[PDB]
Amino acid sequence: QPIHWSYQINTFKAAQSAYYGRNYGRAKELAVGSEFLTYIVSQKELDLPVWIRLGKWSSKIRVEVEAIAPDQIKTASGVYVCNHPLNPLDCPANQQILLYNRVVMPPSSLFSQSQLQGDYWQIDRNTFLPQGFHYGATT
Amino acid sequence: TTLLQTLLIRTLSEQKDYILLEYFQTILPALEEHFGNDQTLAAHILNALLTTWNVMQELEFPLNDIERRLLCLGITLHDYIQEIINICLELGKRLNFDEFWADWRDYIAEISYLAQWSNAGYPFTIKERKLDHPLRHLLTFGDVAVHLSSPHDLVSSTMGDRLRDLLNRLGIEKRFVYHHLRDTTGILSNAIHNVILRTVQKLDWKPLLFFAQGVIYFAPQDTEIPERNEIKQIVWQGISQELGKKMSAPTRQIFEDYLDRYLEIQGWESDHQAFIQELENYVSKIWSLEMLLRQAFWSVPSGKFEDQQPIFIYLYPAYVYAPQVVEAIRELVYGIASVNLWDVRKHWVNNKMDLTSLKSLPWLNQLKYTKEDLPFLATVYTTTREKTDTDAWVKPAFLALLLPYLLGVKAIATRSMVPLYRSDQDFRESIHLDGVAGFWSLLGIPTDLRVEDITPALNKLLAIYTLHLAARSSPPKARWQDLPKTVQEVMTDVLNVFALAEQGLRREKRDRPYESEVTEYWQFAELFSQGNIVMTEKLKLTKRLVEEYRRFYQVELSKKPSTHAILLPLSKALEQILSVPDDWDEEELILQGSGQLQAALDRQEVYTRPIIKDKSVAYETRQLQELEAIQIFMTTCVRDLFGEMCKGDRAILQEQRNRIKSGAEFAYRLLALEAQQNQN
Amino acid sequence: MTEKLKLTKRLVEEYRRFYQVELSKKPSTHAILLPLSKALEQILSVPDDWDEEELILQGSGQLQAALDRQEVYTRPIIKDKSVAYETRQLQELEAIQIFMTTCVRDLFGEMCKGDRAILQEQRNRIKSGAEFAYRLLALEAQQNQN
Amino acid sequence: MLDSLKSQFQPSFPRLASGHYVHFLMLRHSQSFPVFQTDGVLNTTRTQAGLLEKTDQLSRLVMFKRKQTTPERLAGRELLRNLGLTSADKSAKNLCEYNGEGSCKQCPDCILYGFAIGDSGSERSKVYSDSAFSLGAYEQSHRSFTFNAPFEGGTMSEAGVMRSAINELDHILPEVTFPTVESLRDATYEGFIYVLGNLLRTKRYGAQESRTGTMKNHLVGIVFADGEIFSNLHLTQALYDQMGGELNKPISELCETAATVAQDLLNKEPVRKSELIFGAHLDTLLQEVNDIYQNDAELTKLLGSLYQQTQDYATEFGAL
Amino acid sequence: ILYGFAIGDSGSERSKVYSDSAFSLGAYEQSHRSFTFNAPFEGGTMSEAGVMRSAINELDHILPEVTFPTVESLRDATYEGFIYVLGNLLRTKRYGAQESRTGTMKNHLVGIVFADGEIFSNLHLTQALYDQMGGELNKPISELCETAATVAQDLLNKEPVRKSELIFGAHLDTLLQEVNDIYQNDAELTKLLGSLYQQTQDYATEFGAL
Repeated sequence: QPIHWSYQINTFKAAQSAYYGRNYGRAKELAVGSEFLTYIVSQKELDLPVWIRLGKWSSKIRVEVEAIAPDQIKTASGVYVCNHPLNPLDCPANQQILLYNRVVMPPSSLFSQSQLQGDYWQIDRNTFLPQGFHYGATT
Repeated sequence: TTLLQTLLIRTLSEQKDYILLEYFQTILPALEEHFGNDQTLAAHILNALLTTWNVMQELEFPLNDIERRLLCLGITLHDYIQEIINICLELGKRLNFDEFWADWRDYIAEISYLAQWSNAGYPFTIKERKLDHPLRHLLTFGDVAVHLSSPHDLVSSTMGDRLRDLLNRLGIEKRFVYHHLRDTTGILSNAIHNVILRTVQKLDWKPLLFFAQGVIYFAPQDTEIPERNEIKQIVWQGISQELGKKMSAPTRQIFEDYLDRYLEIQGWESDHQAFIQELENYVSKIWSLEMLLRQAFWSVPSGKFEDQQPIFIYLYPAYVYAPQVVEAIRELVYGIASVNLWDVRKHWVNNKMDLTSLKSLPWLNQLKYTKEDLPFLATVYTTTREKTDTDAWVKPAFLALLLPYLLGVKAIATRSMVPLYRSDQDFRESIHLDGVAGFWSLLGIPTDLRVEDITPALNKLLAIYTLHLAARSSPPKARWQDLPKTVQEVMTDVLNVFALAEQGLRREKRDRPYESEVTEYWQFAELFSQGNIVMTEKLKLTKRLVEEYRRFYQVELSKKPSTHAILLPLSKALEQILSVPDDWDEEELILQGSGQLQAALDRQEVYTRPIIKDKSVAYETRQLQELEAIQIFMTTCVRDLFGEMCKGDRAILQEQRNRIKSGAEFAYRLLALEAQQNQN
Repeated sequence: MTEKLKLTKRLVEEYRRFYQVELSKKPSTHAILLPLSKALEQILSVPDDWDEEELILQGSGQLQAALDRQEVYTRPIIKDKSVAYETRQLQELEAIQIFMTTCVRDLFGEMCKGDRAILQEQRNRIKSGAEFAYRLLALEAQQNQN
Repeated sequence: MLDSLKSQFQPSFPRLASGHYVHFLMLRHSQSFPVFQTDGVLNTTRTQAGLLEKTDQLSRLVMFKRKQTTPERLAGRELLRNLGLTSADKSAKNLCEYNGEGSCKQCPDCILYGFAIGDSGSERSKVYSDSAFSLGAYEQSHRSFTFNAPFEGGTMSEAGVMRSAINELDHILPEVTFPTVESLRDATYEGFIYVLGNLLRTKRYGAQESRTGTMKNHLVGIVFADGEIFSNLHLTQALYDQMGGELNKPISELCETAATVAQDLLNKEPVRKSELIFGAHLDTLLQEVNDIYQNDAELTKLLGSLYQQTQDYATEFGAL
Repeated sequence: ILYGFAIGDSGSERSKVYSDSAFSLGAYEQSHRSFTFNAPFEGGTMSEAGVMRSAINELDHILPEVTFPTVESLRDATYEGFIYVLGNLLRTKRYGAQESRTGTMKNHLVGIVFADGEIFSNLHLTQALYDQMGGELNKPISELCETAATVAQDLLNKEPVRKSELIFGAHLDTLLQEVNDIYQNDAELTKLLGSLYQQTQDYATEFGAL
């Protein structure tokens, strides 16, 4: 989920290495002035790296990470609006999507917001994370 | 009128909406002064009023005409109980509520309650609280509705629960429905949107909010949703009939998939067995069609187009438009004047540099464009007939700052036919300017501006245009090819504002400034210095420096004197500092320079020396006042001009010598004008 | 040491110690800067091959033999009747030799780098500062005496 | 020194990546007026001024990954052609051209800096790197210079009409410093000497290399690690804060401070660090690697061995 | 071919002569002066009908005997191409604005170094030369050129570049004399630059714009 973002449109090209020359493109990049929020879920304690690289230019991200303690999660089931993004390909049985808004993207479109029926984790009073998602679970 | 009034008052009826016409006639022009200067509070309040008005218009019995006036005032105060009854009294007379109706202060008990229970000692004016039921539920409808950011923001329970249950409490019996289009593309997206509008309008859906990517509609509760397979072939027939009429006086196949990829009407059936196919497909001719629509309907050239220097300004909404304001922006984009900076200067140098004057100029050429498409992506475009870039950019850069200041819209100015598409926090700047001529980067004005910065930018841009057109221009031919040199000298050292003034005088074949221009060019120096201390200090010092020598030397400007005369003590202070060996101290330079000033004054005729010329006072004290008036000036020139500002370096004083001398001549004329006025 | 700059007040007070005129007499610039005009004339006039220590005795003798060409009203050492005349002269000739050595070393040698071309271009400017410094010092004495 | 470091490197290029990073910490100093441009203006971004929770924002020049990696890359290809390990002639068996279908699949450049032809092969860059940032603010750090171009006859007019050649350009100033980390993964000893070669041997960057853009790459440390260390931005924000913004200090004091901030940072990030070459261990590494790059016989042996390692990788694991 | 082209159809060519901005060895304050310029009317005065003439400004000029250290660099030349570029460096004499009146300079070539790639920066040679004198820069031009030859050799020994040939001192003032013997002889010079013409024309039709 994008918390703060900015875009730069910067051109890039292929080089004239030879002394004689006779293509090029514009990249709308997300800029250094930006911060995004994600959540990882695991069965076990995880040594997550404090630096990662993304995208066309192997671009550095600072990851600052906190474990959500059992004093602030709760488990429940019913109907909930997920304010986070979600990938519909990873949606299991025992979750169903009632309503959704999408962001169209290769390799697959995401939901940017959805109403679901199924089990969830109230990790704070204003976000709900779908329980039991795993890579390709619809497929 | 302001441009925003001028556009809005065309959208309203001849009759039975007149109270909203009294708002545009009287409250609006005061509003955009106080709230006008992300989102702007003037555009929030305007959309808030219109959205409350448009629900009030649907209400199944009409509320009484006394309540309508209080709805309009309360929604105007609401972002700013005895601790509030005074703050509506203080603000309401400043916002000209007395021109809307003088009675408004009588209703202050209700007007303060609508803008935030007790009676508080102020008994209610309203006929019964049977009117306070619909009134508060109307007022709270617009206030929620104008903080939506996308057509989907009605489907999330986060704001949609209250927007439904307020509609339920108002008893409207009409449901929210949407269309949304996730890719926006010049004329083609505007055509797609307006074919959805005309197609759903035959189902008696009526639009309630407009967004950059879609519409929300009030609709019947017993309505069939239009079927996916019908609106797809209709919007193909739609674009095909408009290009059809142009030709008369693959492209379906890629387009039918383009709607199924990017269009949604609320409640069309989908399964997530579709996103399996979207991944399987992963394991354009559209923008060429959109360009063909620009050639057809904007009348831009085929195959030769960069040589017309086409710059496009794209006017996105701030967040939400009400139905009346998208109609107002229709009257803009088809009716905008081809701007001439020659009268824009004249109406801003007149009116004493207040950019709020710019609101009043004739920016256009009771709606006349009702057959034209509603502008979801409102683009305006320039053409110029000299062939250079700075000449291409001067009008777009001005328009791209101006239109956000007049209308609260968000601008991108670009050579690019594809825009940045705006959305709820892409909106975090008001303006972008993609690749302006280097006069922009030289001024150091940002290429991206937040809404608070737009009036600083308009001030610097008009101050440099109104300074370039004075010198390095000719009356029929503005010579914007020289604008980068006019900017580079003004930015290097602020006294160059007076160096440019003097160039103007020489072109004009005039030896002396008018009395008006002596303050005008000072307000430009005082304007360009605003953020920089070292320039502000130099401008304060240059006035003080002459205000000190004007204690002991005064050539009367009526006798039409030379610059040599006006500057006799400054020219002898500088010529002594610069000519003397670089080894000698400041505290010796002051004595030899005050000696030379004393020797020079004794060579002038007596009437030029204010301290000696009054024989009313004894000679030994006239001498003491002359020696201390010379000494304090010589101490300012050697300490503050040479020592402090010019860092004690003779190269840095020698390059500034002539800019100081021009600035001091304008300062002497400003002090003389100030004396001959304030002596009354 | 600092004496490469900031000379001018000491240069004038060192002749004000042996020669004066009151500004109440409304005097000429030529009567105010008289000692310095004789000192600078001597430095610039005599052949340029002569170095510092011969100039001082000549320039002092040009100034003692020129203040005795004027009224005792202008000599606030020879005018002090409290002292025997040979001891007035012992004070007079040590004031002149101390001023005139500051004109040959400090002014000409240090401040003008010992170059007659540098001294010549800035002679009028040096003189002007001594006229003003003389007036500035004259306006101190009436302050300390009241 | 280098004879002990031969212990750290891999013996031949592996198929799958490993987690053996050798990191080069550098200060790139402008020497003459570089032009880090796209779209006709000098590249900048807004950033926090330094790491201690500042309210204070600062627009600093950005030298993009492209703008620094390609001048290093092309200066490696030139050396390989000087040695006769690759050639420019189309009829030779060792042709390489910089990007196209005729790009090689075996030469040291193609394996260390990568290629993508398509179905005919692709290879990931082993030199990882970041966009570099100016230590100071943009407003302190650039100037715009006029440029004109008359007729050879000394004159802006020909046939009495003016030539349209006058324009501004924006130029970086001759002492502004760009802290950088360049990082090399899973390399052989000879691959490390080739890449460290490029870092020290190349000297011109940005636009207009024919007339401008000379830079001095002062290497400040080498750090062997189990993963990647800090970003360029994080090194620049640490260095600005260690100076408190008092930026007008001589280049060698700025290099000596850059070593102390680097060691202060490396202690805080959780990757294990095999070696830390700084100070007098770096200044002996630099002289003994300069002595390879000044000797005809040892460099022709050493880069020839890189060739074999990379030709062997090409036939065993690469695109054949 | 050697200095490049980029206007119009048929592509663009990178200059094989590589050049840089050069810096004064001394500070700006010791190294320039401002002069005033007038332009009176031909009747010999600055007024033409009693109307004054607005033609008095001042311009700053670099003093004589101030030195600008440089390395200019030539990539992939033939031997005649080297003689052409070296010819330009010895045969040119004017540099600044107002060539018609000003800006004569004396280029002393202090070394020629054959290398696989670029040696130290222009700023770096200047800062090395300033340090070698400690800023005592008021030295005669021969003592200054002989010092520049020695600081240049110190710096070359810290560069990661194979150096094939280093022409300095007695080998350079022989080479400069052998080049003066070309540029004073019409037959040698017409032969030598005619040959370059062919080489550059051959290059044009085989790899360049033809």
